[PDB]
Amino acid sequence: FNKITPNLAEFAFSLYRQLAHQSNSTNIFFSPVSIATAFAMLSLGTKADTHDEILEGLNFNLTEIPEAQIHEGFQELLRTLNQPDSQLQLTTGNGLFLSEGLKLVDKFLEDVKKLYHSEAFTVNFGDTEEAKKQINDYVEKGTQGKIVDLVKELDRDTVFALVNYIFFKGKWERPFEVKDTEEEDFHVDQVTTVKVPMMKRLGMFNIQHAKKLSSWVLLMKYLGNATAIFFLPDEGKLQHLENELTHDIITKFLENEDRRSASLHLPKLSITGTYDLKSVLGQLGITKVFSNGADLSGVTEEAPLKLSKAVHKAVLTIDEKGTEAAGADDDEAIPR
Amino acid sequence: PPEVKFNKPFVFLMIEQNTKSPLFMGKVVNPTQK
Repeated sequence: FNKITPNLAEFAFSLYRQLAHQSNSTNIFFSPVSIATAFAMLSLGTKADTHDEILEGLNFNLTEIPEAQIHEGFQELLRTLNQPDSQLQLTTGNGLFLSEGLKLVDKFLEDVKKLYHSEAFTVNFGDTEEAKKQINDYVEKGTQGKIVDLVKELDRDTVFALVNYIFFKGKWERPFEVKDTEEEDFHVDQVTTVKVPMMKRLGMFNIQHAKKLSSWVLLMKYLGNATAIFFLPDEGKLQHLENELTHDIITKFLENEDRRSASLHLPKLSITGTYDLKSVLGQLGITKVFSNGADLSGVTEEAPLKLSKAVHKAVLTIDEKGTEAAGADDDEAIPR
Repeated sequence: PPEVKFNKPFVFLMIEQNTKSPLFMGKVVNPTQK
């Protein structure tokens, strides 16, 4: 367990709750790790309370872990993520798109290269189409066609665009047989039932009851170093579940290896999440980096910059064979 | 053998085995919705 894992998990729940409160009755999907990676990278070039709001916003605590080790945590994290088991497919990458003539701070450039395996690119944001073409392509290649046109409109004054992505392609340890997939009712709300292709398999599963969540937890094992956890809340206990999630509670689960006999019904699915995180990140405490008081002098000492837009998009596909997922971050900086 | 059925809104997590980091998280409220 990576030293910085607990925090990443607490960021996930913190962020998830903001998102579920922003839109109450819609599908959600994002990549906590991806978002955390882009912003931890960003902080490197920030200072003062601009820098601290980001680290604290990511659920980090400087009294619990020294800053040097935090980045060092990400460094190993990205390294590990990019070293999956033969049977699993998983990649994550970081590209830093810097405008032409921008006088970067030597340290920042070297820090992002070493600690975040960031690739520096030079692009002219004045040639909007060209600028877009380059970013979306880098994203598309990283997400193997899963995430296209992450950027539809790019502002001409953009000074730099921090772009991050995660690609995932895992296979079920024990997959479903297509022939068992039949259409079933999905209960959306009191008066809304809908037919959806529902996969099913009879077998031994890791199924535990979490009273503290008033939910049942299902553990699906991927071939390799991946696992998916599904939470099925008791009647009327959805909000309670979202509210009660914590890292400790989860960690305790995976600690239980007891399997049981069951007939699992899991919905084949295809959901896409597209967000502007500027608002939800504000609720987390991250505001100054988006404001006229933002301090990005760590990235450049000539002009004062600021982040104007925090774009995140993630795509999830789940079927009989396993799961494919992609996540990508687009954080754009402009003169403050 | 009991039927465990994800036919109502539910939450989930995709975890990396080694680091234990949350690669993905989502909520399904309605499959036919993306």
